[PDB]
Amino acid sequence: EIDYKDIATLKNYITESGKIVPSRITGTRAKYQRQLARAIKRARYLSLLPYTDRH
Amino acid sequence: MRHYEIVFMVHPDQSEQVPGMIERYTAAITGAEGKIHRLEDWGRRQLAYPINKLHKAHYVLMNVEAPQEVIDELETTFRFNDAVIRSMVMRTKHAVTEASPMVKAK
Amino acid sequence: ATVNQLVRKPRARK
Amino acid sequence: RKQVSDGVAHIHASFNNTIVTITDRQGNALGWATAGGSGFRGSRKSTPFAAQVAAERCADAVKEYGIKNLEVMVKGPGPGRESTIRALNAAGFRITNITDVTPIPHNGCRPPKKRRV
Amino acid sequence: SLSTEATAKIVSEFGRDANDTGSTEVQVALLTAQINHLQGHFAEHKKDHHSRRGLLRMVSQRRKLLDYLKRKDVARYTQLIERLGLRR
RNA sequence: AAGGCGGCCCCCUGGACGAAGACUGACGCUCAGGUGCGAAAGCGUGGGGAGCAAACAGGAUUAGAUACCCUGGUAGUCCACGCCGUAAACGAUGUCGACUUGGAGGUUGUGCCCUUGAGGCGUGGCUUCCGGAGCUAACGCGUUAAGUCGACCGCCUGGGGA
Ligand SMILES: [Mg+2]
Ligand SMILES: [Mg+2]
Ligand SMILES: [Mg+2]
Ligand SMILES: [Mg+2]
Ligand SMILES: [Mg+2]
Ligand SMILES: [Mg+2]
Ligand SMILES: [Mg+2]
Ligand SMILES: [Mg+2]
Ligand SMILES: [Mg+2]
Ligand SMILES: [Mg+2]
Repeated sequence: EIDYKDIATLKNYITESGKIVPSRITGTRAKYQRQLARAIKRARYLSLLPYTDRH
Repeated sequence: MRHYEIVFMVHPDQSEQVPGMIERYTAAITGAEGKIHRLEDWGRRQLAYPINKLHKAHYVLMNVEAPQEVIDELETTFRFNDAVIRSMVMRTKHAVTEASPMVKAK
Repeated sequence: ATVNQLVRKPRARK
Repeated sequence: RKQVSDGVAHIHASFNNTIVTITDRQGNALGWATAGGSGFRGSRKSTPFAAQVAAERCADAVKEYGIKNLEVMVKGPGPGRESTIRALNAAGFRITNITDVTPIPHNGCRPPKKRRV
Repeated sequence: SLSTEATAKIVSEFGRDANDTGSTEVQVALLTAQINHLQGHFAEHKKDHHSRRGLLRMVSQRRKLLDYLKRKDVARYTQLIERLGLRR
C-alpha cells in the first residue's frame, strides 16, 4: 500500500540529516514501520534522499 | 509469471539515446510473451547526493510483466552498457497500472 | 522414576 | 596579498588536543594553530581555555586575506566546542554557518579494546 | 511446493476425481515429485543445511506414509512403488 | 530445532500461521544404539590482507612489570576446501497432550458493525511484565507452570580424588 515514490510522505518520516524517525515519536503502526524502513532504503540507493547532512 | 518494476537511470550526456533504448528492449520482452504496464519518461532530475561526479540524472521508470528469460539478459546488458550507471529491479505483488507521483505533479 | 526405564536397567545398589 | 573573503573553519576537538584551522571553500589551507604550542601541555592542553586562545591566534594569521564571512565546521567529540566559537566572534568576524562535520562510520571497522582502570 | 498446474494435475492423475486429494497415495506423489524437484538444488547447494532439514522432513514423512499402505493393502502398495520408481 | 541470523536487489529453496470448505481415516506420540546440524578458538591445503590483535618489539609504571597503560606488530580474524564437535551451547527448566480465576501490554491475522476516523465488538498464532488459588526449602513459578495428571526417554546417589 505504501510505496517509495511518494517522497513527501518520506519527508515527514525522516530528519534534516536523513535519519529515520522511529515509531515512538510519530506514533505509527509497527506493520508500516518495517515497511517504511525498507521503502527509504530503496530511495537511498536511487539518490532520492540524502544519507547525512554532511553532503 | 512474475511482476517486475525495473528502475534504471541514464547518463545525462546521452539523454537523446533514451527513446532508442526503449523500443529495442521492448521487442525482446514482448516477443517472448512479456507484458508491459507502465512506461514513463521523467527527464533530468536533481540528485540528493552526487554519484559518479555528476548531476541532473535522467530517470526512466518501468513496469515489466515477463518470465525469467529477460531477467537474465537485461541485467547483463545494463552492466555491459556504460550509459546506465545504476540498475535496480524489484519484485512486486501484482501487475499494477498507476501513474507515479512524479508524473502527477509535473 | 519411570517403571519402563527400570526394565532396561534396575536401581544400582552401591 | 590575496583576497578571498570566504572562510571555512575545520576545527578539531579531540579529548587530548583541540586544533583550529582556517581554510577556504576550495581546500586551500590558510592557517592553523594548536593548543599544544599555545603554552598548554598535557592536562593544561585538555582545557577549554586552551581552545579560547587557539581560535584567536589562528584568526590573527588569516586577517591578511580580508575574511569577513566564515563557516564553522565542528569535528570531534572533545571538549572546547563552545569556547572556540565565541572566540571567533571576539576576533571581529561575522559568524554565518556552523556545521557539525564529525565523522560517523556505519560500523565500518572494528573499534579497539576497552580501557579498564 | 509446486505451481497450481503441477499440483492439480497429479491429484487428477492418481485420484478418483478432483476431490480425491486427501488420500495417502496422493500425499506420496506430492512428496515424490518434490524430492525429484530438489535433486539439482542440493547438489549445487551442499552448504544449505537449513533447507536440508526441510528435505529430510519430507523423506521421513514419505516413509511413514508408505508404511501405512503396506500394512493395510499391499495391492495398492505394489502399484505405486513401481509407478513412481521406488524401493531402489 | 538449536548454535544463531541485520545495507539494498535478483535467482533457487525451507518452515510457521490465519480464513473458507473439500478429502484420507489413528496414518500417532516417544526415543537406546545409529544419523546429521552445531558459538568461537585451534589444525591441514591454497588464496587474501584495511582495521583490530596472542606470542613478540619498544616506552612508562614498579620492589620486580612478565600484566595493567601507551606506540607498533606476526599468527589469526576474510574466502574456498576439509578436519576438529567442545561452551555459563542457559529459560542453568527433555519432548508431547489434556484441563484449572485472571490483568497491563506487544506482535500477527481474521469475522461482524450508524465504513459514520487509523475506530466499535469478537476471535485464533506468537511474546513480556504483574498476580489469586495451588505448589515449592526459600527465591520464585503461577493458563507459555516450577499447579493438578498421563505417554516415553536421558541423568544424579557425601565432598575431594575425578
Ligand atoms: Mg512458502
Ligand atoms: Mg469417509
Ligand atoms: Mg597450525
Ligand atoms: Mg598491552
Ligand atoms: Mg588458517
Ligand atoms: Mg559441556
Ligand atoms: Mg534467567
Ligand atoms: Mg497470593
Ligand atoms: Mg507470576
Ligand atoms: Mg564419588
